[PDB]
Amino acid sequence: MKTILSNQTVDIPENVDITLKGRTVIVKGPRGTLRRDFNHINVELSLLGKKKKRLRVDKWWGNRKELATVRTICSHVQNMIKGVTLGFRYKMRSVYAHFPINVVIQENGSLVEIRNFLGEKYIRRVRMRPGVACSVSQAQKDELILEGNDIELVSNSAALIQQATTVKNKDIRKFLDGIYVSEKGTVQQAD
Amino acid sequence: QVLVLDGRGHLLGRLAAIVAKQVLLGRKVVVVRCEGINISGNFYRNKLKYLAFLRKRMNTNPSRGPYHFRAPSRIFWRTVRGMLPHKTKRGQAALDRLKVFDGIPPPYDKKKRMVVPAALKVVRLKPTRKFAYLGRLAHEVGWKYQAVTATLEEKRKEKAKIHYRKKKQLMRLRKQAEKNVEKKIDKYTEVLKTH
Amino acid sequence: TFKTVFAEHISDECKRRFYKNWHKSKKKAFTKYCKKWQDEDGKKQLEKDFSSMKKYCQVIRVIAHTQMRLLPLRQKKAHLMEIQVNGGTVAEKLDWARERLEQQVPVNQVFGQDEMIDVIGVTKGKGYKGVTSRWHTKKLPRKTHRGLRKVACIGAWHPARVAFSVARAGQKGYHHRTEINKKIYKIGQGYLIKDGKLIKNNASTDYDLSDKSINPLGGFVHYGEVTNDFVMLKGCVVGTKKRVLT
Amino acid sequence: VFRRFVEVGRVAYVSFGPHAGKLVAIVDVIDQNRALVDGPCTQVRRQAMPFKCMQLTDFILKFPHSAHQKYVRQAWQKADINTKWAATRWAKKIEARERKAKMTDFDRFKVMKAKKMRNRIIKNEVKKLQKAALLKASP
RNA sequence: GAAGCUACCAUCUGUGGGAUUAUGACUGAACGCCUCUAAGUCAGAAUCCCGCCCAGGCGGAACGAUACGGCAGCGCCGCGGAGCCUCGGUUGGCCUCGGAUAGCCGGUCCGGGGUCCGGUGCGGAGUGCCCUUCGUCCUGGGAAACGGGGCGCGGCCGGAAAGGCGGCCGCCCCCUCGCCCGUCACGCACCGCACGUUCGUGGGGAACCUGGCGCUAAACCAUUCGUAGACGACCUGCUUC
RNA sequence: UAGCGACGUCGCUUUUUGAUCCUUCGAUGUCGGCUCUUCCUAUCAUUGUGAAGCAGAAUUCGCCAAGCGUUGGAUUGUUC
RNA sequence: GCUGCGGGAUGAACCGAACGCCGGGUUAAGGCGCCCGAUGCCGACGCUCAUCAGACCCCAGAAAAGGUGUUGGUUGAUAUAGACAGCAGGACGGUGGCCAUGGAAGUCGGAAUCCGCUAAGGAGUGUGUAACAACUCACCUGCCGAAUCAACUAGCCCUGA
Ligand SMILES: [Mg+2]
Ligand SMILES: [Mg+2]
Ligand SMILES: [Mg+2]
Ligand SMILES: [Mg+2]
Ligand SMILES: [Mg+2]
Ligand SMILES: [Mg+2]
Ligand SMILES: [Mg+2]
Ligand SMILES: [Mg+2]
Ligand SMILES: [Mg+2]
Ligand SMILES: [Mg+2]
Ligand SMILES: [Mg+2]
Ligand SMILES: [Mg+2]
Ligand SMILES: [Mg+2]
Ligand SMILES: [Mg+2]
Ligand SMILES: [Mg+2]
Ligand SMILES: [Mg+2]
Ligand SMILES: [Mg+2]
Ligand SMILES: [Mg+2]
Ligand SMILES: [Mg+2]
Repeated sequence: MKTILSNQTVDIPENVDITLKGRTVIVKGPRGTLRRDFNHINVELSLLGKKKKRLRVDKWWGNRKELATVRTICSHVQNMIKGVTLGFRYKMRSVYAHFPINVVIQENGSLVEIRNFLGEKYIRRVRMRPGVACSVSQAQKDELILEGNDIELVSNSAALIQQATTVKNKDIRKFLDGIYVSEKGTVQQAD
Repeated sequence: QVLVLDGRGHLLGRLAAIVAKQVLLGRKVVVVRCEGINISGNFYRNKLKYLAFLRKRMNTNPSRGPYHFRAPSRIFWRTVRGMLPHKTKRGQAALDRLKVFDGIPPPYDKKKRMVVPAALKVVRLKPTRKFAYLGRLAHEVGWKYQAVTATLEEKRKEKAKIHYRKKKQLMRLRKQAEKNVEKKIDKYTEVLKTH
Repeated sequence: TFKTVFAEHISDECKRRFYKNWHKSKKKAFTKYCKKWQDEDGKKQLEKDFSSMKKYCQVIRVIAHTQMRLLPLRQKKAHLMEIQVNGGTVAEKLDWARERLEQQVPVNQVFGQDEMIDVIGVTKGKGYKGVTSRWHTKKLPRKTHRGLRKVACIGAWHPARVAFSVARAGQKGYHHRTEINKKIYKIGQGYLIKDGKLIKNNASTDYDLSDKSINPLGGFVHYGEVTNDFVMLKGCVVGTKKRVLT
Repeated sequence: VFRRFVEVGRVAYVSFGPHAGKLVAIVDVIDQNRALVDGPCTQVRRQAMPFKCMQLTDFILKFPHSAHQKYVRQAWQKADINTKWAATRWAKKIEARERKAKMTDFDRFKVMKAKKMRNRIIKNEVKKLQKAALLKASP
């Protein structure tokens, strides 16, 4: 119905800094930096506040799907702020059948090698994303921890792991086996 | 004489309409950077329509019949063929006058390239509609020369930067010369008569 | 092709390749080109070509030919081959080629034993043969008037043409064909100089250990008396006897 | 980015239409496409004109919402839009385009001879300055 | 039973990259939550396209030889003179990727950020440049220290995607009018009239007289050949060692 | 409502048959078989998937999908 | 048929319009991105994304049915005597009610259907164990905070194809 401006409001804490050269958002913080492009949306991104860091995501007339799109920018900016302050940690417990799933890492935690794989002899290799570090958890059986900054990269790597571990050509109501994403959270707790 | 047209950011049918109108009058028009001509609609749909165009072929003999070009310059040349009366010796002379090039030749590196405002993507499309690249389509279907053309394009872009820095240095020198004095007697007349 | 730079001393077999009638020709090829080699002022305009060759080219192919005097054939014409050097950078490929101009290339230098190397050539000459011998279609029975070795139906009515996939009377053989993935067994030299007065020592393996040559007892049928390097290939190789293969 | 928006009380140029080359002031927006405009001292009557027909400028006024012609005129003459509008480069550009449209043949002859003399003196000075640049770069 | 043809009746070989469909997903609103979707990403196959493999276009390259004999004939540069045919223009503009919810220019600092201008674009194609110059003579005011043209000379390659004009140094015979304003007098003033002015020493073919520098062959037939052949076509030999 | 689905009802195709006679009566050679090429999908199998009353095996129902296969025979002139 | 011409690309019947040979102007039927004459109007208002878009009487393709895909429209219901969502807590006693019997103890069934505590419990919306049990919902309440929900209807597009 050609609705006049819809604006979303983002508060940015003092621990991080933001810089926009247009629709490109570059957020620098304690756990690295992260930059993204919003070139394909055409929504105004303004900031205000002398060391107060109040971001506004403002869209004029548009349509209903574009008024839906203007909140997506605010949500991904919130996700980038959470990833640059705390980071993303995904915990994956290996729900295993009679055959266990032996998981090792090869190249700095960026190459997850899966063996014994529902009894299949084929050793499987999964190459992760540039910017995500994986590890095998201690004091817990067959837990796989994926730590990183970008939620899209971390969760796409976890999706590649949970789709690499897939029961094929059988019933998947029985044979509940695979490496599923158990817990989603942050690296630094109590925040 | 010659009309050297840029191909970046133009739409296929709009640019083909303007070129096919201006080539029947006699102005020798050359469309350069043909790999950058955009096509509105979804890119999956554009390659589906081009796959259907490939599926169209004569069954009794495929050679004697439809000739399906994969290069984007020849794609635009077939697009202007379908709009000119090419079975007659008016559209045949118009296709002889028309030249098309993927990438940029050296004389068109030398000369200045025009941009048609009525055929532009920004002018003719709402900015939330999907589009396509004819070079992306041509590399995805058939035309195996995207990497060589992109390498030569980056080379001539570096050449264009190293020419533009020299031209901008000369323009700063001539505006220093205009900042200097003993020229204003003609300049008052020029300001009173449209500087 | 950017530019082609030949060598200086070009052999008579290459000159027989460049000419058609060697008898009627006055044998005048490459006189001015050898004059360009001899001239010192022509050398600076020749080494400038290699300095341009290092800068503007990526694929370098080296022309080589064969020595026909070491064969029992009768052709006496060499065969020129562009061979793409797939080495490192253009600079050291050009340095390798200029170092090895006017030189011989054995088979042990590039090829080796137990290597899986494809063969390219031209098939046998069977001539203008018929349909059942070309396309191997089924014969018609005995009761058929107007032929037995024919395709009996070509097309339907509504396509009022002949389809290009219909088996018809094509010429059998003398076609360019490539066969892939053939293993080399033995690359062996033969007929070395007179320290040992004449060594045969071919097809003499670790378990044979006898005096034997390349050729069979009585020479090769329709080829001759092989006295050179030879590649011992697996299976069946496209072509007749006495035929050029790459 | 977005230095100018439409507003109750903003002067705006008109490029297309029978009122071309004239300023108006936007009183209020009707519905998304047309806005009621008014000009007290710019020879244009209070009516509704489209946004793509008009052209936004950078000067603002202080109107009440849907005020009368008297209050529009008083806010106009308090803001002094005419002298301040002549004192910008934009009106100089439009006036120069009008002068180039209103040239005659003798004026074009004078412009061409002054153009030759200026471009010759500029070319000689550019040559002298690049000669001095080479003389500086030679040590 | 030789040679030769032939048999899944003997024997050898048959080869991988991309975007994606179905589908499963990620982040994520609409719709506080959810969601594979509305924008954006991931995996994804006998399907598709290409690689490999075949014949290579009224398609283009690089190189060689480029007509003796006794006269001859043929190339490159610069030529002055004449003639037939064909068709078109009446200045060429020597160039930054990119963006349109963004972008141009200038500039201390370590390609980047801060700062300064301009912006329905004037560092602009509603543009810029030699240009609306018919020429000459005489004499004066501005600007001009590069001169300003080249049969020019020696060097550089810029330019590799289909390249030939442009820039620098040193000389050469001159110009101090290579230009803007003022004075003077002339050139056809062809007496009202069209196709006039242009890149034209326009494109190519056949010849005319002359200077300089060079060139001295190759196909096709005939004969032979068999690795090929219906005929043509294709691969081949020929020397006086 | 995994798979089915009456009583009713809306469609698609010309692989059957029927209806009409529009062309063909100074003739379009009228069944079946053999050989051979090409196309469609409403998929029998294979590749990749979704759902079951899918424990495995074996099946059944759907999607993308026509690239490649889709036999040897006794009977009948047979189509069948 | 006996009849040309301009449009419908092509046409016997469609729409205009009927014909001596020509010059100028105007128009119908139609059309104005290029073929192909003419919108190269600084045309106006909105609708539509379709991985099988759509594009003009006869005329050359399609239905019943469906869509939390958007766009209007109608009829209602809620909400500061703080709703819809979201998260969290409670969800009893009479009574293991009554007809049944292998069990029905809100959950296969037939009938019925009330009261107390209440802030609230329906002789109970579903899942489950064969039952008895556990879970959730109606209903009530804790935090948040002001707009929200339901059923029809017809325009485009999609599935049906
Ligand atoms: Mg099974
Ligand atoms: Mg033979
Ligand atoms: Mg018979
Ligand atoms: Mg999907
Ligand atoms: Mg009839
Ligand atoms: Mg009949
Ligand atoms: Mg007949
Ligand atoms: Mg017939
Ligand atoms: Mg007949
Ligand atoms: Mg098939
Ligand atoms: Mg009548
Ligand atoms: Mg008609
Ligand atoms: Mg029609
Ligand atoms: Mg008329
Ligand atoms: Mg009309
Ligand atoms: Mg027209
Ligand atoms: Mg019909
Ligand atoms: Mg609806
Ligand atoms: Mg439809």
